[PDB]
Amino acid sequence: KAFSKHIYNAYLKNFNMTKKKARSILTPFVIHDIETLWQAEKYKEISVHVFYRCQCTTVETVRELTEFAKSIPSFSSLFLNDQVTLLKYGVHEAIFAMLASIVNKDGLLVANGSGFVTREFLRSLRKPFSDIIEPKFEFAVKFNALELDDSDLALFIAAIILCGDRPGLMNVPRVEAIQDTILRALEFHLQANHPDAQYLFPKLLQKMADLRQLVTEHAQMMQRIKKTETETSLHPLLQEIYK
Amino acid sequence: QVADLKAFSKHIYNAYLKNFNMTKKKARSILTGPFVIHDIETLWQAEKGLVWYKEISVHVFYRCQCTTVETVRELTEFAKSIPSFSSLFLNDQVTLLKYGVHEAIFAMLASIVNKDGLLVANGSGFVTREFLRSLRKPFSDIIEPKFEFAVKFNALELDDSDLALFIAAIILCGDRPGLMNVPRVEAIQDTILRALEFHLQANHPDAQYLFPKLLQKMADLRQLVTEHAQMMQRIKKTETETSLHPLLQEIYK
Ligand SMILES: Cc1cnc(-c2ccc(-c3ccco3)cc2)n1Cc1ccccc1OCCCCCC(=O)O
Ligand SMILES: Cc1cnc(-c2ccc(-c3ccco3)cc2)n1Cc1ccccc1OCCCCCC(=O)O
Repeated sequence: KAFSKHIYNAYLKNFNMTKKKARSILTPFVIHDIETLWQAEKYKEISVHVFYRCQCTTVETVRELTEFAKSIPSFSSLFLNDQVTLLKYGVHEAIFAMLASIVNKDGLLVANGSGFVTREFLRSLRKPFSDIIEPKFEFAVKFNALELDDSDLALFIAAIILCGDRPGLMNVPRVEAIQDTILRALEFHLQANHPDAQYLFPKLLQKMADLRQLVTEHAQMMQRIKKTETETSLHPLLQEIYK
Repeated sequence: QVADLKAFSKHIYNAYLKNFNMTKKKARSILTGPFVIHDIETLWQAEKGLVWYKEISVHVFYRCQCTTVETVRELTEFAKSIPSFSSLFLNDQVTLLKYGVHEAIFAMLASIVNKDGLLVANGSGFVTREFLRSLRKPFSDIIEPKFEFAVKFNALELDDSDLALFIAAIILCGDRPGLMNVPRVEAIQDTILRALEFHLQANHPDAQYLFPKLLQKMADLRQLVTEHAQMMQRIKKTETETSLHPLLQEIYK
């Protein structure tokens, strides 16, 4: 409860764009095509260009999630090396869980909420830049059906970072014990914050396995791009993660 | 990295302090200043007042067996708090323990040994090596090479904190037969061995060559245990009325 307050507080300190802020906008400049895209920017091609904007957004979200993890209690007392592994395998599951907050069925907020880019447009991109995008929308649309708010998400995101099964963890039991607290606070929080909704906690535990699968298939698609899109550059911060 | 290695060592040392009833520090204070057992008479006096059948050589062998079963139990609890030991496959745990306990047991046995004998029954007995030599073959023979190993090992003057990491390196051995995730085991061992190199510079700053010296003792320990296991084979073969504890049967199987 206090613990949940504190993670919420940390979430607010660290993420410029909260679901709260995002929902109030979604109910910005549309970008539904080439002309609109080009106007918004007022190079290789439109697709690789959109991909570079994805990369720019992911990079920044890694930075935020990195500062955020510093506030999850005991995270800072893990081996430095365990910290890095937790961040490495988890940031993308967190990044895709938080994507739901800025997405609706028709598209997503960009540039701090000033823009909206239609899901139509992103589908129009040539393969495989279309295929790496659309599966996130399918996930985000369902996730949003759970109607979580920011306070819930702050715990959700922390539970994802503190996952016991990452490859190469030295102290699994310690990481697991921190997560178990996070998961307990989260159950407690959902009872209190969503008391008439029913079965939310284990629906959320399932979403965590849905994301793990989503990031598997994303990593899968990224390495295909790493080869087949010979001329497409990848931010070095994103090279370590995919290494 | 440097700060993680320190903390990893400290974790291994705490696991050690919590799991072994007898540390070298305690053993050394007892040895330097128990009831001395040096003959049949003092032996029987001990089974009557140091409480903790067939013939003397076999009775001694049984007590050797009771103590090693107990140390195997402590080593299993110890390994449970070696960081990453408990999230290995359950079959890798059992395998690491089955092939490594004896190496760990004869490493640590140096802690409770001097050239004249060793502590028994948590430091309340001392059995002289002369008495153990006087036992009949093959029992006297399975004993004396551990003393020879222990005397030279003690000359390296390790302490508990060094030993905790040395023992962990013996348990987390990548080379044991029939492991499922060899690369994972090898990764933990390498981390243990880096932590060890670092801890020795810090704990033994004037000792030249101490780390490669310990890698060699690890080689010598493997040969000692091979030789030990051949002898246990010969005893199973030739001493038919002598029994072996079922925990030890599983290991030797
Ligand atoms: C998570 C996110 C947040 N914001 C954006 C975003 C930003 C600006 C644009 C835009 C389009 C036209 C101009 O700008 C599109 C998406 N994304 C990206 C994204 C949203 C939905 C589905 C999939 C996505 O990325 C998949 C590729 C990520 C590659 C790098 C990596 O693996 O790390
Ligand atoms: C490791 C240890 C620790 N303490 C003792 C100990 C205990 C009590 C007596 C005692 C003699 C009279 C009354 O009690 C002697 C030795 N040992 C045993 C031992 C110490 C030195 C050399 C060899 C040894 O074992 C040889 C047989 C091991 C068989 C079991 C197996 O393979 O697993």
